[PDB]
Amino acid sequence: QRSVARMDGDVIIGALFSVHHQPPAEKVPERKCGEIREQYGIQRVEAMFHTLDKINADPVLLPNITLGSEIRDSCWHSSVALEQSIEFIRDSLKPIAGVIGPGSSSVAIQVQNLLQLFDIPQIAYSATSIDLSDKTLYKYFLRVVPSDTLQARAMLDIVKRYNWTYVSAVHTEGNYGESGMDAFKELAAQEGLSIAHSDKIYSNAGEKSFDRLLRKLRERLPKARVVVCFCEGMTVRGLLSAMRRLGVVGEFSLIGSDGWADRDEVIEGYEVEANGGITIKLQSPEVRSFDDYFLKLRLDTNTRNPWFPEFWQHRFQCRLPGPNFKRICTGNESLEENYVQDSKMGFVINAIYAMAHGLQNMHHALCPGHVGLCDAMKPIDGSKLLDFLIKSSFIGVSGEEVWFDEKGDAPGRYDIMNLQYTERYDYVHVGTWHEGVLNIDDYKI
Amino acid sequence: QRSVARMDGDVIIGALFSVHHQPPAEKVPERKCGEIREQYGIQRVEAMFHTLDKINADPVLLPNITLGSEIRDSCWHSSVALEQSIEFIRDSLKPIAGVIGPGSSSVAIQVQNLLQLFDIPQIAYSATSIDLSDKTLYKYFLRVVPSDTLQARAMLDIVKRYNWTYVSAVHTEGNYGESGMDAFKELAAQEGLSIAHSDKIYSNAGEKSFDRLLRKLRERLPKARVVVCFCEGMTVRGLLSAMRRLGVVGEFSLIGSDGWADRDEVIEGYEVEANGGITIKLQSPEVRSFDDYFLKLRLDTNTRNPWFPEFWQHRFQCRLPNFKRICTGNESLEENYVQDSKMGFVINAIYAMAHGLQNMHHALCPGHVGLCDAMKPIDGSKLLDFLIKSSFIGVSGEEVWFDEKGDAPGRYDIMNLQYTEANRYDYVHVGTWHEGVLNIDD
Ligand SMILES: N[C@](CC1c2ccccc2Oc2ccccc21)(C(=O)O)[C@H]1C[C@@H]1C(=O)O
Ligand SMILES: N[C@](CC1c2ccccc2Oc2ccccc21)(C(=O)O)[C@H]1C[C@@H]1C(=O)O
Ligand SMILES: *[C@@H]1O[C@H](CO)[C@@H](O)[C@H](O)[C@H]1NC(C)=O
Ligand SMILES: *[C@@H]1O[C@H](CO)[C@@H](O)[C@H](O)[C@H]1NC(C)=O
Ligand SMILES: [Mg+2]
Ligand SMILES: [Mg+2]
Repeated sequence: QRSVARMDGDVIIGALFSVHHQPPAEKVPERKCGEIREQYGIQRVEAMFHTLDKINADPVLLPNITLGSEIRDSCWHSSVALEQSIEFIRDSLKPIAGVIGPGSSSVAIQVQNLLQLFDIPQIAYSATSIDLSDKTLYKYFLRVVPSDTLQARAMLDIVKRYNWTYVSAVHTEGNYGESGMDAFKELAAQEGLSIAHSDKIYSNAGEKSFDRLLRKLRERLPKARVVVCFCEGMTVRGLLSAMRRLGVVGEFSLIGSDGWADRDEVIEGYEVEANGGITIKLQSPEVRSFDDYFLKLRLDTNTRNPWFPEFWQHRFQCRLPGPNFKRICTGNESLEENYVQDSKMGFVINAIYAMAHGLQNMHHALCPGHVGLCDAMKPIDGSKLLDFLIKSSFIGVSGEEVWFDEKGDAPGRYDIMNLQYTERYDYVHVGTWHEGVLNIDDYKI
Repeated sequence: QRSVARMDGDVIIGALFSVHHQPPAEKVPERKCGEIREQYGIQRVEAMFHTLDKINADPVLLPNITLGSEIRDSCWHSSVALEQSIEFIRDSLKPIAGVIGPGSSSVAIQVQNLLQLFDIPQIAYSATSIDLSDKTLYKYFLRVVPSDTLQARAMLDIVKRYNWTYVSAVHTEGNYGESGMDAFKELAAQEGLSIAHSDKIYSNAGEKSFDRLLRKLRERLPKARVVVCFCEGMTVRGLLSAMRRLGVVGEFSLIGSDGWADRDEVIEGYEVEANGGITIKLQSPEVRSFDDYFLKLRLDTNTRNPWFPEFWQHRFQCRLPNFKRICTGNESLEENYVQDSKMGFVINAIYAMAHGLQNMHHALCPGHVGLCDAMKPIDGSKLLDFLIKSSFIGVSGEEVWFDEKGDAPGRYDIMNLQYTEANRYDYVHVGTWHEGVLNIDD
């Protein structure tokens, strides 16, 4: 009985977005979700509607075959995503040709385990886990976002650029830190790099554990000034805090993964200790054409997004008479107010274009000379569509070239930043790692 | 379509058994399974039929409610088990009231993630993962086999019985080793035991890693003679082989989890360095009544088991397309016969289901003969509650019950590797750990 955002067309593309937060602890068994989300939820629902409209109006891509949608809420939760994925396949047990999403790797894995049983290709836009490259387990999965293994690669390229042969290695416990570090250490051993102090830090580690980590790192100075951190941001923060307690500054060169990236909250109150840090993050340029569409949406005319009323009330802290807020909505409020575009918007859009390019390629091969769908695509053969998707390529929404390797994995493009004192402290852009190629301003770093 | 072993009844019990081995590597995408299995497969299918027959004949348990079955093949594989679990619920898209199995914890987790969405209770007979006690994730899961956390408890009770105050600790990387050792350490930190050297290793790690392990261990001597190993067998083997390469013997007292248990392949070739080792394993008392039924099965009579002809041909190497001889239907099941070591648990899991149903009936249909409107259909969330509160005497005389997390009591054998009063190295039975009570003989 959960809401579904729909658009009819010749071929239906499924999607799972986090329209709401996960069930609160108490709401878990009933699968009742948390509050509505804009950036991970409403913005993505809307980007999908608008992208399908653009593809449909495009005479060059799928000229005679229209795309529709069936967009479901994952609530950033494995149980709900699975419940909703069953809804995709329920009638078969218009079928969906493939699925965009869900957002997180643990949830994407749950969904893939179901989808693959029905030969439904799945294209992720933000799931970066290294496990998902395993095609013996996840045959039907592919993605337009780089695997975290390319972080390990980039960080090692940075180390090698400056001719270091020893480094220390710290990671956070859990899939993200451990598999990222495992990838780094595997490459390091192949390429002549030696590990000094190695440590795995728990999510709940106290000040004493951090104190000790700092002691172990300082023991290897000065031979191992470089500390490679495949770390969640609060692991980095715990190290900075230990530095403060000991009263030491600037002994190390910290190289951090995107758990740290350019997050102010990691270094707030500890800028002096963090200064000099090198970090990476996914490149994600804003998509202007999304803003042009989204910022113009109106409560009264947006009928196709069934969650838009719930959103409008939350967004403008108001109520629609006929539940928590005093103000009565006018419908004339401005979405520009405090507006921030989903940082992953470009990947969401490219994943949808990817689905469209796979279908076009399928049509060229299976229905040559036939206007629109032919019998060979009635219904669409998911196993064949997977093959076509993997071999598809195109220029994505920000000018980058989108394509997939044999494992369904994407190329990687990261920004390299260096925390610096300015005249405030800023994460200064010092270069990029672009599809295997590191480029850094050595002078600025 | 994959075969299904069925039996009609008023209430249908699902089951997933490893009737076949998992798909060979090249078969994985088509979900075509490996070869037929006896102990993990065919025996379990049969025990389920016969147990249901026995319950249905019983005048006291479920008087005028017949239990049926829909037994499916998991092929010891997440993907196949999930495909088959989807088949169970296809009805809702006679419904299944609950599910027995599958065998492995990682496969059981995958099945539970699907079953819980349809409020179908699931009872495991061999999935021992500590993870499965998390009722926020696995609300509809319960089991008649002890969580591996009770191995850690039993191991600590052994350590304390001998007044040891310091131990070293080794575990295999991954869920089994890490979760077992986390439990042990958590208990040790509550009860005055100190950990000297602590280490983790993969089974596939090289000799250089085991060299470093043993080197690191020997440094914490002479005060840390005892090594607690929550280890898969090949981790123990990696340590025994590092011991030979250094030429050391009898310097440690090894206390091993059921990864080691009484396995010959762990110690073969290293009997002398493994000697004196202490291990535990789940008790598995043989079920006489299963032997009496199973050993009398005939190819021509057994029509309800669709896998029986495939099993017969493989068991007696004949045809009815790989072997030359034609099966008579007369060959004896008693040759090289071994009963599934988990047979007691399989049966108890089935009885647990029946008792849950009975208790639901007593409460919801009080005084009624057979199913009343309140149990048409069976409300899975209610049945879960009734299962959790059920208790009964199991097939071997043990008391079966569940705590609030669906977890079972634990009974382990304790064994000691010894040089016998002959000239052979044997795993000798030295005691038991019975539901919190440690009993050892000198
Ligand atoms: N890329 C994410 C997150 C990525 C990650 C990958 C694998 C396992 C854990 C894990 O958690 C962290 C933690 C810190 C930094 C990056 C990750 C994904 O879940 O795939 C991202 C969609 C999730 C989101 O936006 O929250
Ligand atoms: N109890 C098992 C095995 C148990 C285990 C539990 C959790 C994770 C891994 C894991 O692997 C090991 C390794 C060594 C010793 C015991 C275990 C289960 O999978 O639950 C059961 C399937 C095994 C069977 O029936 O053969
Ligand atoms: C590292 O060594 C290389 C090769 O000798 C040299 O070209 C370069 O100057 C060094 N790199 C940096 C960043 O100093
Ligand atoms: C919204 O704006 C329109 C156009 O300016 C105006 O006529 C109308 O009164 C406004 N509605 C509300 C509820 O303020
Ligand atoms: Mg078009
Ligand atoms: Mg009866």
